[PDB]
Amino acid sequence: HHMSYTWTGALITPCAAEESKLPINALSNSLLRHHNMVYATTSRSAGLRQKKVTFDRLQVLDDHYRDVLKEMKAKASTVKAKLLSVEEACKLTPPHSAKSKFGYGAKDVRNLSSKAVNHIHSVWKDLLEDTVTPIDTTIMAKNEVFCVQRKPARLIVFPDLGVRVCEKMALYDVVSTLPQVVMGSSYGFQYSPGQRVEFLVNTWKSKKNPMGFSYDTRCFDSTVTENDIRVEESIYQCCDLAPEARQAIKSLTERLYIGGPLTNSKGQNCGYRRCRASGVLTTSCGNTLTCYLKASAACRAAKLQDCTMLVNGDDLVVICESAGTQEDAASLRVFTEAMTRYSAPPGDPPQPEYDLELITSCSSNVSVAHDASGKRVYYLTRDPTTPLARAAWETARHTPVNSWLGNIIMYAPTLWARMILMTHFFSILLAQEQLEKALDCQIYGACYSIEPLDLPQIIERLHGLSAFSLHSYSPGEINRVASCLRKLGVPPLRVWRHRARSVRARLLSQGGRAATCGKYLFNWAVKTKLKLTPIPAASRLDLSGWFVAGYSGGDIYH
Ligand SMILES: C[C@@H]1C[C@H](C)CN(C(=O)c2cc(Br)ccc2NC(=O)CCC(=O)O)C1
Ligand code: NI
Repeated sequence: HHMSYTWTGALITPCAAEESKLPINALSNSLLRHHNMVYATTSRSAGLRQKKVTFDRLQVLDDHYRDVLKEMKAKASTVKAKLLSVEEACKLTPPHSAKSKFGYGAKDVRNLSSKAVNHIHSVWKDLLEDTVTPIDTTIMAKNEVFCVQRKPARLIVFPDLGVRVCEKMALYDVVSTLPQVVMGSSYGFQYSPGQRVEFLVNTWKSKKNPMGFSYDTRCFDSTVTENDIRVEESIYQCCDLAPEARQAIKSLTERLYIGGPLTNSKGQNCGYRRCRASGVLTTSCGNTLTCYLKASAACRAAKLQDCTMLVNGDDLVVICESAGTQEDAASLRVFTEAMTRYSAPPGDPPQPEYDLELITSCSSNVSVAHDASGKRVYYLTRDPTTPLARAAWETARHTPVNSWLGNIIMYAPTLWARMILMTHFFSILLAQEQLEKALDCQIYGACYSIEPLDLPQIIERLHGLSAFSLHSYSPGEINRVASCLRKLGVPPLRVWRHRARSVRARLLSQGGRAATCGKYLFNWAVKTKLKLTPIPAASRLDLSGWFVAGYSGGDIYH
């Protein structure tokens, strides 16, 4: 058997006390009344996830697969990648990333303390000298917030801190550089949300009769086989690399990436992994390469015409030429059969779509609004259910990752981000005078320390000034927002408009950066608008590294 996991029977254990029910404070009801709709996942449901992720994988590899791989390797050979120093690798480590089993923490790593740096050096030497001994990993249940309809906790699998820094030294430059070179415009993590909409729309516009579909692989990490993971290393090895980097990548593949022993928080042996570790540097890059490889081959197998893929890890969308409605449904059944043969069967079956705004990829869809001139403007949005469940949790609880800040960055142009999220959280931050306190959030899986007072500069830079003037959202978009609010017990959009006028007035009264936030962020709320001009600070905003690559699970801080 080629099983994704084997289990001893030891439980997946928490390392802290876990909350499942929505924490409520005095601010909760101003956002959300249906508190019972909102939950966090815990280790109590881990067993249910273990049944989902444990299965036998079969893989039949044909000539389309090897043809695509050979083309990918040829592009990969043009990549020259650098070895990071220990010091460079250390500054990429999140301030609150899990501490070592070996007497030092993430703060120690970032300060380049001699004890951390000495141990990292010893893990590095061990990797160069030993290419066989499985590396230990911890298995944990993630605590994640959702609206009902309950999901079981996702699992996270990660090596010790010293190993994680070693992954960066060996491979940070590779996973940041290689996928765009190999996949070109198909690599999703190179785009901002607006660069993504322009690619999707331009691609849709370059087909006589466009057809698109998203493809949902059931448990993508568990579908990743030893072959798949060895193929990724052969792709990494195509790069021009230093001899120490080649040996470290070989060693990390053999000892960590291919599989290893699973240990709970209590130190007990839980089992063994033979699939993708969800918490290593190469998770995002490995997943994107494996998904693009299999999908590219599956496109050729199905005889899909003029195929453009967009791939973000395990998230896949294809836009192609329609050969007619019946040949489309048929070609999708063959694409799906090919994918299955390659060990990537679907969860939901793929559906062909003939309207761009109806395809969901990366939990997002294109939509249309109008700028300050009446022009039709395409922008990225999503169903706000999960953004709003998480915002409710963050209303009453301090969390490591402020999802609301990251959702405002990613979805600033949206009706729901501007009306609810900006209104709610600027109002909370005004009341606490915490406007200039930097908060952690994540974009494409990497962690960023961000001042909420810098939001005007940031939004202009990523989305343009039009994000501050959009209006006349589509009916379907308005109805999905309004309907989500009713479900969660959120006050309707008229209440938020009334609240934003208050919040705006309050911000301008602070002067300076707060006034800029009031001026730019809430101009949609007043009838007598202000003159919104390019912000000098935005020009100078150092936004390098932001949408280059994906590092979900990769333990990255910028
Ligand atoms: C769909 C919302 C319903 C709410 C009651 C009012 N309303 C807004 O205040 C609004 C919010 C943002 Br953010 C941007 C524009 C808004 N107003 C409009 O789109 C009004 C119609 C228009 O200008 O075409 C729109
Ligand atoms: Ni061939």
